[PDB]
This record gives sequence, C-alpha cells and structure tokens, in this order.
Amino acid sequence: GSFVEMVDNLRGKSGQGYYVEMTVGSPPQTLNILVDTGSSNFAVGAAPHPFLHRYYQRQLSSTYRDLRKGVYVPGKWEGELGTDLVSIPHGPNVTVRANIAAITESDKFFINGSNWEGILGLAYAEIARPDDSLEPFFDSLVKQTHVPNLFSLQLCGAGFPLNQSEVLASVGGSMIIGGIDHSLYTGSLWYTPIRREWYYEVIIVRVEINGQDLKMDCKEYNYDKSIVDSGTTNLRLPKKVFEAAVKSIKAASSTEKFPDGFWLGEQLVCWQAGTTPWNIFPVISLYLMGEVTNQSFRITILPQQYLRPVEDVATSQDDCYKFAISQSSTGTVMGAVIMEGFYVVFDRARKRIGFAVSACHVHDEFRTAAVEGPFVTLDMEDCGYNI
Ligand SMILES: COc1cccnc1N1C[C@H]2C(=O)N(C)C(=N)N[C@@]2(c2cc(-c3cccc(C#N)c3)cs2)C1
Repeated sequence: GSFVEMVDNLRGKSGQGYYVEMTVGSPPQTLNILVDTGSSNFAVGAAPHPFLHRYYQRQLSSTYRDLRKGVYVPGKWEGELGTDLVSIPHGPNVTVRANIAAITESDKFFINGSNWEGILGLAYAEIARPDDSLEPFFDSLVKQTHVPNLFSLQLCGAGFPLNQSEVLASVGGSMIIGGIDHSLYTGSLWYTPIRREWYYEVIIVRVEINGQDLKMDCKEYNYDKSIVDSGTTNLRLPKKVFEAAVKSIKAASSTEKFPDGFWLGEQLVCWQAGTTPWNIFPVISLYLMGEVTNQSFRITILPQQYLRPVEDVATSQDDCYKFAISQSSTGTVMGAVIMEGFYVVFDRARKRIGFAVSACHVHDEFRTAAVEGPFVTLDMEDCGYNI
C-alpha cells in the first residue's frame, strides 16, 4: 500500500453507488461525488432540490468561469457549463481547473436517501456531452499535473444490509488516483485490453456457470459491447445471454425453487438469519481477452456477489437478497456485482484494465472469488461486435 491517503476514501453501496468527497470553487465547497466509469461528465447539483442538503453555489466561488453553454442529458438532468478549481481531499494533493456541468434541472437523477450531490464521469471524451470537446475531469487532471494516467477502484460490498446511519459511517472502498495499492488485493493482477477508448470496453471470450460452458457464439457475450461500469449496480447481460445464464443458474440451484419475480430482480428472497444456502448457487466465470495473442484469463464471482443484500420489508432478522443479474439491450455491463469481487485497475496509459481478487470481497469458508490464467483461446478478436 503506497497510497495510504487514498485508501478507504469511498462510501456507499451497490444499490446506491459509491462516492468520493471532492471540493469545487474558491473557497472550497465540499460535495460527495458518485464514481462513474460509465460516463465522462463531471456534473453537480447547482440549485436547491428536495433531496439535496447542499449544492454548488457558483456565485460564491471567485474562481468560477461561465462557459455560456448549456448541456442536456436524457432519469435526466440539464445544466450550465463552466469551469472551476477542483480537488479531492483524500486523493492526490493537487488542484485542477476542470469542466463542471452545473445541474439546474433534473428528473429522477438525485435519489432521496442517497448522500451524493454530483457524479464524476471517469470514461473518455468520446461519450462526453454535449460533445467530445468537453474535456473530462481525469483528462484535465493528467494534463495539468504529474499524476500518472491511471486509477484503480476497490468497491466493497458489506455482505449484509447497511441502514441509513451505517452506510454513512462505513468504509465503502477505495479509489486510488494515479496508482495501484497492493494492500487492496491478493494474488496476481491480470490484464485485458481496452478494445476502444470511449466507455471502458472489453471483450469477453467465454462464460461458465459452475464450470459449465454457456456455449454461445462468443460474439453474443459482447453484443453490442461489453463495458466495466461502477455506475451500474448489476451484472447486466445481453438478452439472449441473460436467458441462457438464468436457465443455467436455475438448473444449478434447482434443489430450491424461486418465483419468477426473483429471477426478474423484482422481488427479494429471504432465509432465516445465517442460513442462506450459498452452496446451492453456482459460481460464474467470465473469461476475458488477455494481453498475449491466443491467451485469456478468467474472473470468477460467487452468489455472495450476485445476490444483493437488502433489508427485509419487515426489517426482521432474516437475511434477504435480490438477484443482481439482469438483461440489457445495450450489451454486457460489468457493474458493482462484478467490481465488488475484484480490485479493478483502469490503466489508461497502457490501454488495459486489470483484475485481482479483492481484499474486501464477501465469501464463505468453502469458496472464494478468483482471477486465474492463462488459458489458450483462439480467434478472440471474432468475439468483438462490429455494427
Ligand atoms: C454515457 O452516459 C452519460 C453521458 C453523460 C452524462 N451522464 C451519463 N450517464 C448515464 C447514466 C447510466 O445510465 N449509467 C448506467 C451510468 N453508468 N452513469 C449515468 C448515471 C448513473 C446514475 C446512478 C445513480 C445512483 C446509483 C448508481 C449506481 N450504481 C448510478 C445516475 S445517472 C450517467
């Protein structure tokens, strides 16, 4: 651990997302910002809202600069573009001038109960709004300082429900800006290439449920793209993959029958305190393209990752969960479900993403999450989808 100042600087949980503290303006205005590798805009609440107890007040910042340009993002929010000095208290010790979308209008964006007031898009300029000319925060940070072009994330799921007070006092993980902290993982780090720089796109080449090959044309796994997104709660899979995966997961866990509502992620399932039958649920392995030709590696998660802990409607002593794997019509999304099992390194400098077993992943005495390799795999480029 060579970045102790950034270790444990995150708070939150999968369902609400994870945020880091930041400051904007002069004098500095403190705000909690959601860490989102699935977008590329730095946007903060900049006007009163029922669900916000604080917001960015441009008129109180001497360093605020108006860009005289609006921005609309369909939930959804509308705002006014500008720039200001920004810092991350528990981050690198620098201050940078970055673009800021001051949110003045929003719909279903801010969440009552949540403790965040803005969002930090860490992806590339290609997907920034209004267009790619709006330099993302990390791009500004790297251009203005000596911080290495790389960040890593350790999202820590508690393994049980966290009430209002607990989620505010608990450590939700770490975001290491400009480096890799060895205390956040065990074993080796394995890297998969960033196919293209817009979202953090990757290529999945094989999928297994308890070692059994899902056996689909690998292109299906990346239709129409596969990305790593801290801003998504679930592990989302393309419609056809979801259907096959669910069929296989039901088959593996067939000793117990669950209602359709459970598999749709709509209703929770509960078990007497401490008796969750983790062992009847299968582990899930995603093989990713390796850095070497014809070579792949796999990341394996447990039901402790894909069954999201939720508080029982009667706040009883039962341990309850919701199925956190769902379908997508926009490709595979490796959200918090996947990320909570691993320390993820976004090596922008070498256009690659690293995975290592997380020091904080939830498991039992019989199984653990894993990152293993290498495996001989052919025609992996063919697994990538082309419009
Ligand atoms: C390309 O997408 C964007 C362009 C410009 C501005 N915002 C964008 N977003 C898309 C949105 C989206 O659907 N995903 C999945 C995403 N990763 N980020 C966006 C948003 C994420 C959230 C949000 C809120 C609360 C918890 C979690 C949790 N966990 C995520 C609110 S908007 C921001």
